[PDB]
Amino acid sequence: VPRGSHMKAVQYTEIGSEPVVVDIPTPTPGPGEILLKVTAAGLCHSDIFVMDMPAAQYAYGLPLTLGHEGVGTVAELGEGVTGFGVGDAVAVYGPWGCGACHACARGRENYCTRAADLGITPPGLGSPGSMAEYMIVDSARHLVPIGDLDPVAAAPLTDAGLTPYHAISRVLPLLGPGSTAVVIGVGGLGHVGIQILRAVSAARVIAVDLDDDRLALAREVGADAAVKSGAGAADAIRELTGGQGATAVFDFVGAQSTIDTAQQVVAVDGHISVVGIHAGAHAKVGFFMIPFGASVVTPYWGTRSELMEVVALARAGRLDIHTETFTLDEGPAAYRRLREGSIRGRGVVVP
Amino acid sequence: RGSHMKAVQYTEIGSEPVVVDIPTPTPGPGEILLKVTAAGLCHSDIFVMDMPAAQYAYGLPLTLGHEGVGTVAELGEGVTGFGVGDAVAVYGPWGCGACHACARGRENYCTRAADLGITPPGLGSPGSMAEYMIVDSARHLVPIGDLDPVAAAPLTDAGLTPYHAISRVLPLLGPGSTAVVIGVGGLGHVGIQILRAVSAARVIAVDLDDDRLALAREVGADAAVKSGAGAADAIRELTGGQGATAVFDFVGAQSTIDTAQQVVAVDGHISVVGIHAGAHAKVGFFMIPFGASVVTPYWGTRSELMEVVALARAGRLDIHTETFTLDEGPAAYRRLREGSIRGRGVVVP
Amino acid sequence: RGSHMKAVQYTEIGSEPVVVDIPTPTPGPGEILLKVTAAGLCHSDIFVMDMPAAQYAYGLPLTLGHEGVGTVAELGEGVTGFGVGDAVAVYGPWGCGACHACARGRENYCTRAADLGITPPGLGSPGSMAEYMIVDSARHLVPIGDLDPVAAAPLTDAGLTPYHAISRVLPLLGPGSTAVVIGVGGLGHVGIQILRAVSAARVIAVDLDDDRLALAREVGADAAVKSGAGAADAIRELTGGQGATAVFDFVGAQSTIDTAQQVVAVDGHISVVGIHAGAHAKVGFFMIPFGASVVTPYWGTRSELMEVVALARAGRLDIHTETFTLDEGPAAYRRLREGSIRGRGVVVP
Amino acid sequence: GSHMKAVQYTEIGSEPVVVDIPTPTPGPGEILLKVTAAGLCHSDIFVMDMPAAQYAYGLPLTLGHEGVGTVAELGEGVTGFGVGDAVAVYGPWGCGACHACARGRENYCTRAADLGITPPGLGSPGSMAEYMIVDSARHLVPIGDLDPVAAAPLTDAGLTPYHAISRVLPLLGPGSTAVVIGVGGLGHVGIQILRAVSAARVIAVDLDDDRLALAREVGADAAVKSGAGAADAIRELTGGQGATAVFDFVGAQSTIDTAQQVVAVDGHISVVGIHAGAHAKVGFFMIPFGASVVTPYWGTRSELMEVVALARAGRLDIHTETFTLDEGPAAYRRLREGSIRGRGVVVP
Amino acid sequence: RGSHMKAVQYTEIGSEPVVVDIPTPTPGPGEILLKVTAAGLCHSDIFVMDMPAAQYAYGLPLTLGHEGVGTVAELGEGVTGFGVGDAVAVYGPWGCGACHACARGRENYCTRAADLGITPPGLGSPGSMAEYMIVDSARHLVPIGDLDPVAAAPLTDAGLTPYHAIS
Ligand SMILES: NC(=O)C1=CN(Cc2ccc(CO)cc2)C=CC1
Ligand SMILES: NC(=O)C1=CN(Cc2ccc(CO)cc2)C=CC1
Ligand SMILES: NC(=O)C1=CN(Cc2ccc(CO)cc2)C=CC1
Ligand SMILES: NC(=O)C1=CN(Cc2ccc(CO)cc2)C=CC1
Ligand SMILES: [Zn+2]
Ligand SMILES: [Zn+2]
Ligand SMILES: [Zn+2]
Ligand SMILES: [Zn+2]
Ligand SMILES: [Zn+2]
Ligand SMILES: [Zn+2]
Ligand SMILES: [Zn+2]
Ligand SMILES: [Zn+2]
Ligand SMILES: [Zn+2]
Ligand SMILES: [Zn+2]
Repeated sequence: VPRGSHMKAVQYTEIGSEPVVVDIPTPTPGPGEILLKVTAAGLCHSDIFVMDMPAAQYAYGLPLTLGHEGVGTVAELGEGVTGFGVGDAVAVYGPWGCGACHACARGRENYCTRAADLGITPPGLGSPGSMAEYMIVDSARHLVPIGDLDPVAAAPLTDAGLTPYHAISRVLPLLGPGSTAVVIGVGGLGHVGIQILRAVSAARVIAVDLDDDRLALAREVGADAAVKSGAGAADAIRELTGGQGATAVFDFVGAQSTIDTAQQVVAVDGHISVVGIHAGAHAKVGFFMIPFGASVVTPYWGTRSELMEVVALARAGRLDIHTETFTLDEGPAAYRRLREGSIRGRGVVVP
Repeated sequence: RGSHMKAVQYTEIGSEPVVVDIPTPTPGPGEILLKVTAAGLCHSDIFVMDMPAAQYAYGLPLTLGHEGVGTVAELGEGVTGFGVGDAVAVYGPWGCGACHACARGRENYCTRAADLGITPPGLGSPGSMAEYMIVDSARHLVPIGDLDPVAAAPLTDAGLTPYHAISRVLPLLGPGSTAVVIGVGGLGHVGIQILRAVSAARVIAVDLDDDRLALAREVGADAAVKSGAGAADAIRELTGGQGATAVFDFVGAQSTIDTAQQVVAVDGHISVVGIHAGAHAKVGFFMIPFGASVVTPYWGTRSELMEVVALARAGRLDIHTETFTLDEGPAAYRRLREGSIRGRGVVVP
Repeated sequence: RGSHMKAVQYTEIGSEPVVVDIPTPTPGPGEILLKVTAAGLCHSDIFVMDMPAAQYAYGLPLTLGHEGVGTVAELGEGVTGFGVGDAVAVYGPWGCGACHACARGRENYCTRAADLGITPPGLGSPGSMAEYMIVDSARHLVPIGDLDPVAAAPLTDAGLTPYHAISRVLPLLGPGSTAVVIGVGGLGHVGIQILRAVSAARVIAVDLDDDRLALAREVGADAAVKSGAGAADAIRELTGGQGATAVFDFVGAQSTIDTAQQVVAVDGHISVVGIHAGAHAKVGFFMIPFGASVVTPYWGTRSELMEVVALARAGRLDIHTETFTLDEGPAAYRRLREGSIRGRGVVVP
Repeated sequence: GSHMKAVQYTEIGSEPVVVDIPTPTPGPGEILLKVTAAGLCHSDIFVMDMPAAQYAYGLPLTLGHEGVGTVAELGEGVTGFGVGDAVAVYGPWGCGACHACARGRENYCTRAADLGITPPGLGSPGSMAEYMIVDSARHLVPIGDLDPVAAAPLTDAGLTPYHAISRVLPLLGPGSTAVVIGVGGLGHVGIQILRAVSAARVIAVDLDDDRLALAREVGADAAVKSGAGAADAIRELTGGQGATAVFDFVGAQSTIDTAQQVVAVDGHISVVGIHAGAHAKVGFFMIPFGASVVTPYWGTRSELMEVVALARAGRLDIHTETFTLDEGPAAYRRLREGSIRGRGVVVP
Repeated sequence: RGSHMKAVQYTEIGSEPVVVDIPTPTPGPGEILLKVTAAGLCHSDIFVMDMPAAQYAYGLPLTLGHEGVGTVAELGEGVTGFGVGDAVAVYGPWGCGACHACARGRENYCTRAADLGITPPGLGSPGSMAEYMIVDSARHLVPIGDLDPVAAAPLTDAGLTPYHAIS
C-alpha cells in the first residue's frame, strides 16, 4: 500500500521540545529495503529518555520519526527482496547490526561490534521510526512474521517482551526446578518477565515492587510470592527462600537501591541482570561485596531468534501486556501521558 | 610412624608463623592420612594473616597450607579408591557433597559449606604444611601419578584458580578472540599457559614489571603492554580498537578493574580474580559495554582440578618453584612478604 | 530391629520372584541402613528376568527393586549429613565417585563402575523390595522431606530417566519447538509433564492405546497421534511439515525408531529411551536429517534427581500409583507382565 | 503451603501492605492458629503515626491485636486444645510468673517491659495474616460456636470497657449513676456491659446525635451532647448529686474536664481514651473528695472469658463491617477517615 | 491390621475373575466389618458374568460372593446388637427397611430397593470373596453360633432360596 506521496508522522524536531505531527514525503524502498504500512507503533519510557537528552550533548539526529516498537504489513518490496509477500504481517526487530561481524553471524545482532562505527541506529532512535503511516526497513533480516497476531498486542513485545526475554535467556540453564528468580519492578518489563519465567522455566518467582497494587497483580500473572521494595526487601526475600539466596535477580528498575537488594539476595554462583536504567546506578562487583561466582551484566534488547521466540509465546497466548490505543494525531498527547505515568503497561499508536 | 610431627602454624593474631610440635593425627572412619610430599605458599596465606585482631572470631591455632600434595599413608575405615602409597593432590574448597551445587560437580560453590563450618585445609582446617595431614573425604583426592609433588602443589591454586576463571567463559574464546590477562604474577603466568592449551584465543598480557612482560611473551602471550593510565589505549591499538572478548584481572586493583572496563568488548566478560579489599567493578548502563558480564570466581571445581593435573602431566603447565624445608616455613613466609619469590614457594618435608 | 527380613528375590534363571527370608543387613563404615517405605517395579525388571541362562555369569540371588524410598534406620560409622528417620530416595545408578564423569555430576556415566563391579540396587546389588536396605554411600541418598514415599518411588526412574533424556537437549526446546513423545505408558507420561514444566515447546503424544492418548492430553499434550505406519505423516501434518525438534521414543521398538527418523527435524534430536532387544536407529547419510543426533540415555544424574524431586514437591508431577504389599511382590510382577497395572506399581512393607 | 499473605507495617510513615511471608511453625509450647477474623482499631493508627524519631526496634510487623481463629497445629507438649477448636487470642501477654500474673492480672505484668513481652500486633506477629503463632496455651480462650466476626472486636472493644467497669463494679448498685463519654466504639459495648453486670443509671454523652439515639436503644437511660454545656446537663439529670462513675472513652482534655466536674464524692473516673497529653488533675478542690482516677489497660484473662460469656448469651452486640485480607491496607484507609460503622474485621 | 487386603473381582466384561489386591474397607456409621470366614460360589455368579456389555447394570470392579459368612471384626459407630468375633451369615437381597414389604420381613421384595440403588453383596455391592467385608446394617447379619462357616456359606442361597420357594 505505498499510495500516498505524502504521509503523517510524529517527529522530534527540536531539542527539549515536545514531539509534533508532520506531513513528510512517503518513502520509497530502495534495493534490499522493504516499505511497511504501519499497523501499530509503541511508546516507551525509553522515548522520553532520548527526548530528555540536553542540547549540550547533542550532535546530530533531528528530525526524527519516533517509535522503536514497530509492527506492520508488507507494502512494497525493494529490488531483489524476496522472502516476504505484499500483505505479510511483520514485526520490526529493533537493534540493527552490520550483518557481517562475528556477533551478527551468531544471531546476536544487538551486540554488533560494528553498528557503532558504521552509525547503524535502530528505527525511532536514529533511523526513521514506526510512528508514521509507512516505514522503511533496511533489510528482510529485520522482519519477523507474526501471522494473525493482533498488531496492537505484538508492538509492545518488540521491546517489553524481547528485552526481559533476552535477560532471562542469558541464564535460563540455571533456572531449573528448585531455583528461584527475583523480579524487581513489576512495571512494563517485569510484568512480561514473570509471564516468561513461567513459560520457559520451572523456577519459583518472587516479585518485588513499591505499590501494594503491583504486588497482587504480580501474583495474578504467575509470581509465587511478593514483597515490598525497600531497606527491608532483602530480608523479606531471604525469609521466603529459607535464607538460601536467589539463583537469579532480574532488576527491571535498575535503581541503586534495587541493585543493592539484588546483591544482598543473589545466590553464590547466581546472576544479576540490571535491566532498567537509572543514570549512575551500578552494581559493585568485588570480593565480599557480592557472593562468589555471582555474575552481573547490563544486557541490551534481544536477538532475532529471541524476538521470534517471543512472538511464539505471544501467539500461544502465554504473554499479555496491558495495551492502551492511540491515534497518529494524538501522538504528542500520548507522549505527554507517558511523562505523567498515566498509562498502565504500554501506549500503542495505530495509523 | 611416630606420634609427633613438625607443623607450621599461625598461632597468635598479627604474629609471624612458627614451627611447632603437635601430635600426629589418626584417620577417622571415612578420612585419609597423607605423608605430605609438597606444601605450597602463596600471597593468600598472607592476606589471611593480615586480618586484624578486631575481626578475629574462632580460628587459631591453624596448621597452614592450602596447596596440599602427598602420598596415601593410612586409609581410615571403609575408604577405598586409594591404596597406601598413592600420590594424591588435596582439592582445596571442601563442600557438603549433598547440596544441588555439590551434585553438579561445583563443590567450590557449595551453598551449605558456610553454614556447616566446612573450611579448606590451611584456611580453617589442618593445612598441608606439616609432616602429615587428614583429608576428610576421598572425594577430595586427585591422583597425580608420577607427577613431581613440588610441581603439583602450586597447581592446586595457581593452576586451579585461573583455570576456573577461564572455563567459565571458554565457549567465548574461539579463534579470532582476544583475551587480556592483567597481572602476570603467579596466577597470570599459568593463566596464559592455560589459555594457550585450551583455546586458540589471542593473549595480550598487562603488568607493571618489564621483566614480567618479557616472561609473559615466553609462555605464549602474543603481545604485552604496561599496566597504568595508558594501558587501555595500548590494548585497543593492539586490537585495532576492537576490544577484548575476555579480561582476566589477576591483580584486582581498582586501576586494573578500571582498565578492564575500558577494554572489554560488547557482550564480553571481566573476571576479577585478584583480591584488593574494596576494589570493585561498576556494572551499570553506560559505565560498561552492554552484555559484558563481570564476576569474582572462587577457586575451582574438582573436575577442573583433574584437568589441570592432566595439562601438567602432558607438560603444558609450568611454574617456577623454590623449595624449602619444614623449618623454613617462617623464613619462606618472610621471603614471600618481600616478594623475593619468583613463581611459588613450596615446602618439602 | 529383628534378625529376619523378607525380600523379593530372583533366585534362579527363567524362574519367578519369590518372597524369601534372609539376614537383616548391618551398615558398615560409610554405609546407611534404610527402612524401606516404597519399592517401585518397572518393566526393566522383567527385562533382566527374561535374560537366558546361556548368557549368564553370576548375580544370583538378587533382591529386586531399583526404585526405592525409605527412612534412615541406622547410620554406619563416620556417616554424617543425615538424621535417623529422614525420608530419602535412593539414587539408582551408582558409580566410583573419583572418575572425571563422577566428579562432574554424571555418575550414571561413570567410566569405572563396570570394572569395579559397582552395580545399581535391584540390578546386581541388594534392591529396595525388602524390609531393609543398605545404601553404599551418603551421596546416594536424596532428601524427600514429606513427599509421599509411594509418590516418590517411581520418580527415581520413571521421573529421573525422562528428565535426563530431556535435560540433554533442553536448550533446543524453546518457544516454537515441537517435542514428540512416543509411548505414554509410564515413563512417557511423566515426560509430557516434565516438558510442560521445564520448557515451552509443543508436545505431541503418540501411542497405540486411545485411552492413554486422552490422558496424555490431560497432563499437557497439545495433540495425539496413533502409533503405526500412519504416525509419521500425521505428525508431519501437525507440524506443517517442518519436523519435530526432538523425538523421545519411550517405546524403543524398531517401528517407533523408524517413525522417529521420519518426523525428526534438521539439527533435531532422537532419544531412544525404551529397550527392545535389537532395535536401533540407523544414523547415516540420507537415512536421517543432517545434524539430527541420536543417543540411548542411561537413567540420570544426582542433580537431576534432586530437580525431579523439586517438581513433585511443587505439584508438577503426578504419576498414578497402585500399591501392593511385600508378600504380594511376585503377584505384582505377574500383573506387570500382562500390562495389567495402571501406571507404576509400588510395593510397600 | 509454606508461605502466606500478611498485612504488615514495613517502614515508618508508610501505609500497610499485603506481603508474603513464611507460614510460621509452632515451637514446643506454641500453638498455630488458622486465623478466622482480625479486628482493626484506632489503636492500630496510633502506632503507625509514631515518628521514626520515637522508633527503635519494631519492623516489620504483622498488625492485628484483635485475633480469633482455629487451632491448626499444636506445638510440642501443648495439651488442652484440639485441632479445629475456636479460640480468641488474649491480647496483653505477660511473664506469667510475677505477682501480678499469678493473681490473674496479666495485663499488669511487672516484668513484661523488661522481657520484651509485647502483645500480638503491637510488637509480636499480629492476627492480620492467614495463620498465627500464640506463645502459650494460657493465651487462648474458647469461643465455641460464637461467630468469629462478632468475637474478634470483643478481644479489645469488649475486654477494655469491661475491665474499666469491672474495677469499680461494687459501686454501681441500684441508685448509682454511670456516665459514658464517647458512645461509638468502646462506649457502645460499655453501655451494654453496664446493663448486664449492673443496675446503674446510664447517661450517654457524645457529639454525634445519631450515635446518641442508638445509645438509647442499647440501654442508655438518658443522652447529653458533649460540650461546655455537658456538665450542667448531666448535673440537671442527677439532681446535682453527680455520677458514681464516669467512663470516658473519648479521652480528650475536654471530656476529662467535663468528667471532673460531674463525678460524685467518693466516685471514680476511668480514662479509657488515648489523647496524647490529655490528663486528669487530681488535687484538693480540683476534684471531689474520694473521687479516684485511673487509666486502665486492656483486661484480664478471666475478664475476657466473661466477655465471651456475655456475647454467647447475646448480651453484647457490636456492628461489624467485613473486609478481606487483600483489603487489609484499604480498610486501614477507611478507618483513618472515620468512615467505618463500628468495628472493622478482616476475614482471611 | 492390614491396610491392604486380597479379594476376587469381576474387573471387566467378557473375561474371567482375577485376584485383585485392593484396600481394606472401614465400617462407616451403622456398618459392620467382618473377617470373612467363607464365600460361596454359585451358577449365579457366572450368569452375571455372561451378560453382554449392553444389559449388564452393576458397574465394575465387583468383589463377588453373595454367599457370605464371617466374624465381627470391628463395629461401626452406634452399632449395637453384635460383639467382636461373633459368627454371622450375610443376608443377601438388601432392602430399604422402610417400605411395607420390608416392614413385614420380606426385604427380598423391597419395592424401593431398585429405585434407591440398593443391591445385594457381590451383586452390585462389595461381596464376600475377600479377606474383609462391609455389611450396610446389623439387620443383615444372622448369627450362626458354632456352625461350620464352610457349611453355612451355601445356605445363604442354596438353602434360603428353595426354602422361600417352598415356604
Ligand atoms: N535493558 C535494555 O536493554 C532496555 C531496552 N529498551 C530499549 C532501549 C533502547 C535504548 C535505550 C537508551 O538508554 C534504553 C532502552 C527498553 C528498556 C531497557
Ligand atoms: N579468586 C580466588 O578464588 C583465588 C583462590 N586462591 C585460594 C584463596 C581463596 C580465598 C582467599 C581469600 O579470598 C585467598 C586465596 C588463590 C588466589 C585467589
Ligand atoms: N533408558 C534407560 O536408561 C531406562 C532406565 N530404567 C532403569 C534401567 C532400564 C534398562 C536397563 C537395561 O535393562 C537398565 C536399567 C528404566 C527404563 C529405561
Ligand atoms: N485504654 C486501653 O487500655 C486501650 C486498649 N487497647 C489496646 C491498646 C490501646 C492503647 C495502647 C497505647 O497505645 C496500647 C494498646 C485499645 C483501646 C484503648
Ligand atoms: Zn520501547
Ligand atoms: Zn555486526
Ligand atoms: Zn595458594
Ligand atoms: Zn554443598
Ligand atoms: Zn524402574
Ligand atoms: Zn566414576
Ligand atoms: Zn483494637
Ligand atoms: Zn508477669
Ligand atoms: Zn449362590
Ligand atoms: Zn423396602
